[PDB]
Amino acid sequence: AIPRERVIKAVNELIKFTSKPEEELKKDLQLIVVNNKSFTGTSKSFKLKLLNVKHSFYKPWKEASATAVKDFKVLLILKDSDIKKVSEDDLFDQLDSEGIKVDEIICGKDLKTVYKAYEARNAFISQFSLILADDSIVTSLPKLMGGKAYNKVETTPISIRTHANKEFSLTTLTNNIKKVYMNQLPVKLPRGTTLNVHLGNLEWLRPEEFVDNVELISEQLIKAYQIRSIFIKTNRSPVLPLYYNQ
Amino acid sequence: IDWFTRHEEVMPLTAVPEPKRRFVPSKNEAKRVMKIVRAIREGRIIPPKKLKEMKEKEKIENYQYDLWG
Amino acid sequence: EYSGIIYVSRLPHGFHEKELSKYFAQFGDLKEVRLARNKKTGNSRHYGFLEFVNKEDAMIAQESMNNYLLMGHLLQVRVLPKGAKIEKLYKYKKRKQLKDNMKQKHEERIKKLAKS
Amino acid sequence: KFVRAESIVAKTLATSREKERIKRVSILEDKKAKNETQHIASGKDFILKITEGLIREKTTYDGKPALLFIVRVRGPLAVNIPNKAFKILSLLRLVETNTGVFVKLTKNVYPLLKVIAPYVVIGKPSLSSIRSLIQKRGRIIYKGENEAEPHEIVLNDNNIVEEQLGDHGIICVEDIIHEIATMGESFSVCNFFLQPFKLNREVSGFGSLNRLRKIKQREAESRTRQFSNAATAPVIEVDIDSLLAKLN
Amino acid sequence: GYVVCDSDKRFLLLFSFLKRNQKKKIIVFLSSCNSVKYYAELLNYIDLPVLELHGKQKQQKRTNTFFEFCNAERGILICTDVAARGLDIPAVDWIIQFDPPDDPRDYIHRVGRGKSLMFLTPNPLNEYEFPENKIANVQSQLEKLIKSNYYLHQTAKDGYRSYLQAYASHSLKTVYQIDKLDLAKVAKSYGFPV
Amino acid sequence: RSQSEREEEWLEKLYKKHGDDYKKMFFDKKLNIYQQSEGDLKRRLLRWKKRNG
Amino acid sequence: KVPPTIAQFQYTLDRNTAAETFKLFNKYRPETAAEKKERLTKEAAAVAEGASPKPYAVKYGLNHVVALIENKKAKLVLIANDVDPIELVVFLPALCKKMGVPYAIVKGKARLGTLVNQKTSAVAALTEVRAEDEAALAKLVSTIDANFADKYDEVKKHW
RNA sequence: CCUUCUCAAACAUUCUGUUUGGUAGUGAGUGAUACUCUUUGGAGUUAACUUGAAAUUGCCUUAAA
Repeated sequence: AIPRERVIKAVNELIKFTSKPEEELKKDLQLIVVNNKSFTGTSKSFKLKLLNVKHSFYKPWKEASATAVKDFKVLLILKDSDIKKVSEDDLFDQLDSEGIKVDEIICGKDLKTVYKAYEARNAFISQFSLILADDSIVTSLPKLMGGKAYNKVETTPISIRTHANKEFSLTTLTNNIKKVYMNQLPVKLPRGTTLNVHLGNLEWLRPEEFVDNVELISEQLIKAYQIRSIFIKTNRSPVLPLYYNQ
Repeated sequence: IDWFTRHEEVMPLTAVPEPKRRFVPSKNEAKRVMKIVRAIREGRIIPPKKLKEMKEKEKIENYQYDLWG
Repeated sequence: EYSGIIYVSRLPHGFHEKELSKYFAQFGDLKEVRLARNKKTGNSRHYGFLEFVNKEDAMIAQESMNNYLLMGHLLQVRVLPKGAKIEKLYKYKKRKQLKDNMKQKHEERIKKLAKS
Repeated sequence: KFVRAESIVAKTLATSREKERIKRVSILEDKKAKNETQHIASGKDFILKITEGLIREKTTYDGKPALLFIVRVRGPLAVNIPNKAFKILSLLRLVETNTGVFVKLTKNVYPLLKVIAPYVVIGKPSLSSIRSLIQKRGRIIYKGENEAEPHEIVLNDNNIVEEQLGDHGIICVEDIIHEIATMGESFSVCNFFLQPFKLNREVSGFGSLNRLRKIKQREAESRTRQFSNAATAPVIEVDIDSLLAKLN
Repeated sequence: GYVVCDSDKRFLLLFSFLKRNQKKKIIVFLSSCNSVKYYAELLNYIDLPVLELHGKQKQQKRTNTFFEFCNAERGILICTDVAARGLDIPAVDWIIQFDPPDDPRDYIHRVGRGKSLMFLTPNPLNEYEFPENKIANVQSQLEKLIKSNYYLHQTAKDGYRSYLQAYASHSLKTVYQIDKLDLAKVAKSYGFPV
Repeated sequence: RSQSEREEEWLEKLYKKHGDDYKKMFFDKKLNIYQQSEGDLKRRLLRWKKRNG
Repeated sequence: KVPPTIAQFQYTLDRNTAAETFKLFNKYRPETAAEKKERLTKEAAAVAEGASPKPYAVKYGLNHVVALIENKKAKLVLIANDVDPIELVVFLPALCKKMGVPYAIVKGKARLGTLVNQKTSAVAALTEVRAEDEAALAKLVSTIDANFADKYDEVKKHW
């Protein structure tokens, strides 16, 4: 386990480096780079490790996207069974009770007929930020929503359990979407050794809370993976050695 | 020599306002339904689901009657 | 003037040298065909060259396929000027001793915050 | 005759689905048989039934040997079958469309059954459908007068039954039906004795009604047969009994 | 002092500069009192809390609601050149004029009491930069929206008919009807320029 | 002269949803389908409030 | 001898482009008299006991099309060459060229009639489209402008 | 003128949780310092952005006639 105090000396000296006399991303993007003796080297996965986080950075990301130029929007990809079954009003009635809001639910059909053009698909996908996807069709998507949409960590979808033991229920999705939203952070898995965790918005993450997020991630990485070196980095800063495995 | 048409046009040739009839869903069909509502209110017309039920009882009872006595 | 090598461009996704050789055999005897692919992954950059042995037969094809709409997007095709041969479109497909240096590199790296 | 450029790409891209489709299945059941589950989709045998409101009762498959009758269908549109499916359809000699055969379903048979699923339709038949198939269609490749055997002609007799098989107790054509409906030991010999069943095609013509009945029935295949294209695609079973009324 | 932009994205740039700047008392100056019906009606319907001042409304209706801005802290009003003349609030920092003003000569004189920029394709202070791929992609949202309500279609129309009349009824030799109408319709987002 | 059954039932939907916010009522899409003005909707509601509450 | 505005027809759209035009246009059939009637009886049976967006179709009246070009609302316009009074449609390719609306002379008037629930149509146009076929429509616009317009720029000349 | 892997398991149930496994891409181009590796050959990687589906060459048969 890592000390809390090196991370505090890591984050606040980057608060120094961000307080200097593109800028929407360079100042704002807290990311942390993780190295391994060969992450998943031989197979090109696209899963997102949903790292459990104590305090959300998405309800944070909810606000500052209204003050900044780009609207943070949430997608749900469903199969055919549910879209004929469920409306946004049922989602809105049981998620605004928190205050989270699904903007658009999209069938598997709609990815292949009404956004099949590469131009319109890039126009459709690049708007959204939280791409969620129901599990039945999660495994069909890189034919559907393109390869360009999997270059990011936003636009790559998240598999989410919507079936209450083999049958769909709305109750199952409604508390699970909150589970991914406020408690979870994605990170992808390249078959390289380098991996970053784009932790999020530097305008948010009051840096005592931010250290709580960083240390909790380092728990779920060292247990799940062998690791070599860990670095925190505001976007192309000097890299800061936080943890040093051998 | 395609002389006048080489200078390609910009605004349409009119300036007429476009009516509200080209937006909210159309009166004509809405009037026509209301008449077919009226006729089934008077019962001149059967709905198509019961016409299958008129054809379900019918058309199986075929060749099922006495012809000599 | 015009020469024998052709510039078939704007090719549909899923249309390779074989089908390029097969379909353009229909016009006559065809010299040699490639298609330009990405080196890293064996997929096409959607423009390719072929040559007929008859310089007559080339501009037959160009006057038949210059704007020929083909499953999504029309093929743009070009005869070429004299010389300027087909060249180089290879058929690509989908292709504690350390601990000494990392102990060196962990200590070297701390100088950088002191640098800035 | 001349080939339009529309064709050769559509044929390319459809088979290069099937070249990708069976590759994944051939990798999977390799890892199912060799038992190296670290990353698989599913870990068991799936057989789904589609009958009638359009029910989809997915089932498991135990080791219990069952009897399947398989009809060759001509699907899909632009698919030159690859080498891996030329073989199975030739080993079942289902190379003619609208031709059927009974086979036995084991756990040796089921993995190869996921190969040919888009090219045929399968299912469990009934005894009536067992019986009314054979005594109404039946070919026997047997010697003619002296030279010409391959007149396959007809299950005319019960003493031709004495002739070729005979010594396995195979005495009459009704006795053959005992060897198929019940898994007998000489089941494969009598299965090798009745080589096709030349079923008729349903639409069977051009014309006024025939164009329409073709169109109305062609969409009916698109509901009663779905093409899963999945790694752990189920094997889809239809009712044979209602199908043979359409085919006899 | 100014921002050089083409007529397509003039409005689209403005919606960017409003959303990024949502804390400051800022004023836009537009020409027609008919027009700021339009740009007010969008922004309350694409959900920016804007304010609206124009000749086509009553006096104390104009005044008491203008009074709300003057005692405010955060928001934004849209007004004409004419109705805001003589009544400058010192509590302001951004004066962005979208149009060439009514009097171009006497316009500089009304500054000096408030930072300024304008918008011009062919037509003291400096300019600003703009990174071109940052403008909001609401034109997809708007074109559906300009076709769906007819009230918003009518007010788009009057916001266009009255925009160009005022553009012709102006002083300067520069600002005289050279501009192509394919792109000013896109500032109000049409397929065809009415 | 009275109002039709559909018209009355449609006005019930509008009144229970908004109340007396005619601006919201005409910018509404789901209930007010035919994009009628403020003056049209309020007039018909006044007639509705005479026969009913 | 033919005066250039006549025999601006007969230099029609070719085999493959015409096939692809109908591949688009046959998607956008007007709802036929029988289909429309049964839909309204479905509406009668449903709405009397216990929402829809504007549906796209081809536009097919000569007056309606001559309205739509110069409105401007038309995107693609198909024009039959065989017309009993030819003078009915001779101005129409020039009108499209002047207003900048992409047009194509199709071959066969009954061929237009098939897609439109009529005997003959003389002119057919597609004003608006569903989102999925938008890119396909605009591609066909470029396909027609390359094949029809750019090849026959000299169609305004030569007797 | 083809139309694309629409869920498997395990444990625990509250009317669904927990856990594991399953996804091999249109192309081109720009580009922010870092990570590993072996060996100077470059390999695998790590923000972000552009683009009409763009482009001028890296060594089976009745879907018959």
